[PDB]
Amino acid sequence: QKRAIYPGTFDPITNGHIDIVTRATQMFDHVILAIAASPSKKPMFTLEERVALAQQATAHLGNVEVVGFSDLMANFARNQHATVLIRGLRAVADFEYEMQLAHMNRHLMPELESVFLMPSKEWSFISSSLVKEVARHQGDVTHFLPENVHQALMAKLA
Amino acid sequence: QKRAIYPGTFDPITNGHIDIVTRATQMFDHVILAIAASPSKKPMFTLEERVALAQQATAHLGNVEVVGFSDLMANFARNQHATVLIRGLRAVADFEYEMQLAHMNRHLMPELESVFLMPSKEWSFISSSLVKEVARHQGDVTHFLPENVHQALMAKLA
Amino acid sequence: MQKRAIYPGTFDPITNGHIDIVTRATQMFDHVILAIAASPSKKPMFTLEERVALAQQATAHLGNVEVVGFSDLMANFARNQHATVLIRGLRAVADFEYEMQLAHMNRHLMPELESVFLMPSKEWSFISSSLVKEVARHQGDVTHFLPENVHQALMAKLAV
Amino acid sequence: MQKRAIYPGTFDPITNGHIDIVTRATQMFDHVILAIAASPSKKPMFTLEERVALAQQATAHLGNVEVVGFSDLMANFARNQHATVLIRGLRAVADFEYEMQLAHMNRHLMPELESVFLMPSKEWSFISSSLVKEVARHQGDVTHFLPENVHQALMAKLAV
Amino acid sequence: QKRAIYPGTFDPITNGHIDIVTRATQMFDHVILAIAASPSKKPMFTLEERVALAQQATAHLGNVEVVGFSDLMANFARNQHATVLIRGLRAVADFEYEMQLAHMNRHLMPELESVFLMPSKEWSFISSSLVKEVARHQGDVTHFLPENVHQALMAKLA
Amino acid sequence: MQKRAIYPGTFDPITNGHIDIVTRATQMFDHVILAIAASPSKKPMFTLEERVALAQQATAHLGNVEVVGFSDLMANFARNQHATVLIRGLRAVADFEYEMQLAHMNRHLMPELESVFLMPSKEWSFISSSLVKEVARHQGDVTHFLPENVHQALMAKLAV
Ligand SMILES: COC(=O)N1CCC(Cc2cccc([C@@H](CC#N)Nc3nc4ccc(C)nc4[nH]3)c2)CC1
Ligand SMILES: COC(=O)N1CCC(Cc2cccc([C@@H](CC#N)Nc3nc4ccc(C)nc4[nH]3)c2)CC1
Ligand SMILES: COC(=O)N1CCC(Cc2cccc([C@@H](CC#N)Nc3nc4ccc(C)nc4[nH]3)c2)CC1
Ligand SMILES: COC(=O)N1CCC(Cc2cccc([C@@H](CC#N)Nc3nc4ccc(C)nc4[nH]3)c2)CC1
Ligand SMILES: COC(=O)N1CCC(Cc2cccc([C@@H](CC#N)Nc3nc4ccc(C)nc4[nH]3)c2)CC1
Ligand SMILES: COC(=O)N1CCC(Cc2cccc([C@@H](CC#N)Nc3nc4ccc(C)nc4[nH]3)c2)CC1
Repeated sequence: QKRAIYPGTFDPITNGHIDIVTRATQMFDHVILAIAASPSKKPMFTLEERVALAQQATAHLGNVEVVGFSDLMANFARNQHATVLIRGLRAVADFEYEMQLAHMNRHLMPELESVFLMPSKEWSFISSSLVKEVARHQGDVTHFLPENVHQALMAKLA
Repeated sequence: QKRAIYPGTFDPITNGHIDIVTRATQMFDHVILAIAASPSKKPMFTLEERVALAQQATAHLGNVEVVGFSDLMANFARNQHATVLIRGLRAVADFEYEMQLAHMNRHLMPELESVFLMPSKEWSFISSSLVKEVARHQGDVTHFLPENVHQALMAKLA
Repeated sequence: MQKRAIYPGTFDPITNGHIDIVTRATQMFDHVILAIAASPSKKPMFTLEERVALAQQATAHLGNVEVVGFSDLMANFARNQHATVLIRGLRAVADFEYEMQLAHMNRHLMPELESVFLMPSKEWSFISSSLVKEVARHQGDVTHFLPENVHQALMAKLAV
Repeated sequence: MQKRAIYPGTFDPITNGHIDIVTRATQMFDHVILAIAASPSKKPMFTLEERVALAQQATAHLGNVEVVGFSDLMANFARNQHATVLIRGLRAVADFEYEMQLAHMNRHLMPELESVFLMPSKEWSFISSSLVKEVARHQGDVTHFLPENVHQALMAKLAV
Repeated sequence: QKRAIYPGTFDPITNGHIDIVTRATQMFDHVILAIAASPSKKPMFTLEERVALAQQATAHLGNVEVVGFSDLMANFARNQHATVLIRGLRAVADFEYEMQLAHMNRHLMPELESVFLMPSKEWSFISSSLVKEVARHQGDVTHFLPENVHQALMAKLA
Repeated sequence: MQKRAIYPGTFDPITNGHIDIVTRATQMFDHVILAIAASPSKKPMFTLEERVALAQQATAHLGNVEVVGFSDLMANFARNQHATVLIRGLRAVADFEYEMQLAHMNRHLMPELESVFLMPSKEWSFISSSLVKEVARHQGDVTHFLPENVHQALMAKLAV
């Protein structure tokens, strides 16, 4: 059984994240979608809300498990018996930062392999931050989010 | 009548911004310089101060109108009957972020066309943030700002 | 304002990415010159006559586009055509760096010519005439990336 | 899942950077095809027969690697080999831009082939076969960057 | 006597910073390692703590002087009689920002020359921010910091 | 400290951007070697004898510059010249990526040679000898970017 972990803040999970986790499930037997509590980033949604939204949005994928965590990434990957860490590519700044995290994780857990996937062109210019900024100014973001997430975001801002 | 909108936080408007709006007035019949309230960025100058400084700095250009806004960018462009959105180029991080905003705006208002202009080499390495950081440590920033803006910045920090 | 804009390139061959950029340019300027380089440094796959005829047929539906071959310095041709706007597409970071170096050079050569950068549809962001030609030469499907007339001409060129 | 992955390139010659990437790929996929381009656009320093034999000897210790020459479009070969994973190494920003353009093209050509990007050790992040060959041609020491068999073959090639 | 200044926030000084200051001492007769108070960045360590840690970490290098400052960079360089400003290279975002600072400093002090050095591959993916993020989640950062700094960081988080 | 620095390149021809970098290097190091590559991969527009004479006349006002031709690996020449500092100019992001790959290679070849990167004036940030030559070949004005002697030599070369 090959196990992969797809970590992030997912505040909230977008169609870009759904695209990446879907591609990961086609490659690995079991995928853990791991949501960091991230209190320092002051998230819009609590960890419990982010886990519930991601569980609903990924329910149609049989080999995805959604979990919350506050541990060091490398420790949580070891403790989930995962040997693959999935990241999505986007911008240069993200890529250069992903290279720093991958080299750090290699020092913390040498057998944990960083794997980068490319999202569909459709979602290659979106992020949780951009969707929230548009929604805060009442712009239509229905195209970018799963249905349950779009309702939760509208309710949170209401 | 071809109408263009040049949006930003302009906190405060610099000679780099004057250069871009001047180039835009040579291309389009009417240019709206649109200042976002931007409370989340905690601006140094209030919106009323930023509008007044920009009005004084652009008074010599007959086809510029300075306006403040708190709306979604795409909605404000539609409501001003503009079909061109002017941006200035600077760094890679800015460019990659401009590409995300342009693709989002295309989803919100397909007929709104993002147009990128290049500032003079003279202003290609300045920003409102950099000028404010230098001024906060008493460095001479007279070369980078219109006269009225330089006086207002010195007064604000005094 | 009756603006004349120039959109220069080798267009070897013209792709849907080029059509996207020129269509956007016609929606903001009164007249657009699609300027095709006569003699690029590397021998083109299509001759200037073929490149011009392909671009003309592919832009015929846009009433304010003029397709014209040129052999001078791009800025010398733009000056003689009374163009005041120079159109270039920005696909990614590699485009951004190179285009900024050319724009500072063109501003030195012709200060009255303003460089305007447009963004193509996400559909054409990763394509270039070079990549399309390379894929087609190695027996890959490129139909989606080209106007029909160009697809037909490229198939005929690769058959021989 | 019994995944077949393809790691394509010119491998002219195979370096320790390539060995690093293929070793990581064998640690996550059941079978890895190290696919060597038969006829690149620029004449290679080593013939296809030399490139294949060097890569075979340098990967012989990895039981689930198969070294194979190919002349078709990379995606056409991957489809015929039943590969569902495409392996590429990402060294720096220049790699990132070019690889993203190729990945969108490969997804159009073969949607069932997923591009997976791996990162080499810091030890090999700045090297390429091109830089190694250029340094060695101008009498610089490149022993550290190559498997022993490749070091021997490169010295013999440069001696004549 | 050729004098160089190596400025930064050094919150805390890492092995990457030690590598850069060591390379600078091999090139220039006297190197001032200058620590900015940086209250706007809300540092983990006070300026007095950062100066003491850097003094201990660089004590083995005879031509390094550690000093704290709150002045404009260009003014502090002039006042130290330095004509060389040392920077370490890392990512594109850093490089583009270094180009803006270098062009600004050239306007403030034309004779002050910005010199960029490249750290060892060993430290090319680390930063003070990354080390602190790992340490805050109890990850082992002993490899990345001088001994005295590692003890101080563990004590600060305890 | 009596530092010897090396500033290598093809200098085909030397531009005001090169003069800017070498002038800054003379203001921080006791002796600067302006090292000109004898045999680059692509045939240069100017012969080594022409490149050397142009660089000598253009740097004659700087007393601590020595112009010297070299054909070895740059690091082998730097070692034999007792240089401990290697000077390179950083114009933009494309320069940054390539220069970092060369600096790690040079550190492996000659660990005692420290790579030092300088920034040119904003006036010369977008220029290269390649862009200047291309503009001049296509009848564009490049007088502003070159020392007077180079402007004269380039006009004479393009006239024939
Ligand atoms: C290769 O990918 C990654 O390595 N990471 C980093 C984690 C990140 C998710 C995240 C966000 C905010 C806080 C955390 C907290 C837990 C909480 N709450 N844990 C944590 N922080 C880290 C920072 C750096 C490194 C190397 N390890 C870390 N571990 C995690 C996804 C991408
Ligand atoms: C193509 O250019 C741009 O699209 N934008 C984005 C806006 C930005 C100005 C700005 C700053 C801070 C807040 C706002 C607020 C109003 C206030 N106060 N509106 C707003 N935020 C947005 C974020 C993303 C998008 C797609 N649309 C937005 N609309 C605007 C200039 C560059
Ligand atoms: C803003 O964009 C551009 O400026 N350029 C450059 C031109 C280039 C088209 C092209 C290709 C090959 C040869 C030429 C020849 C004509 C023929 N045959 N003229 C020409 N070469 C140049 C190289 C540099 C510069 C600044 N100006 C040039 N003018 C043109 C599109 C992108
Ligand atoms: C994801 O990576 C890649 O997609 N490619 C491209 C291939 C390349 C290896 C290579 C070199 C030279 C010629 C070929 C020839 C076969 C021979 N001989 N086939 C080939 N050329 C191509 C160019 C572009 C694309 C999308 N597909 C191609 N397929 C292959 C490694 C990196
Ligand atoms: C070429 O390098 C640099 O120029 N700088 C910039 C400084 C920076 C250190 C630093 C951090 C935080 C605050 C300061 C404060 C002092 C305190 N406390 N002074 C200060 N801020 C500045 C921002 C911009 C410029 C051009 N000059 C500045 N001078 C310094 C290292 C890299
Ligand atoms: C830090 O900068 C550089 O390292 N280089 C590389 C050299 C280059 C000048 C040059 C051009 C063409 C041929 C040579 C030939 C001599 C002749 N003729 N020597 C040479 N080639 C090399 C390629 C790579 C490396 C690492 N070392 C080399 N040494 C030199 C300036 C920028």
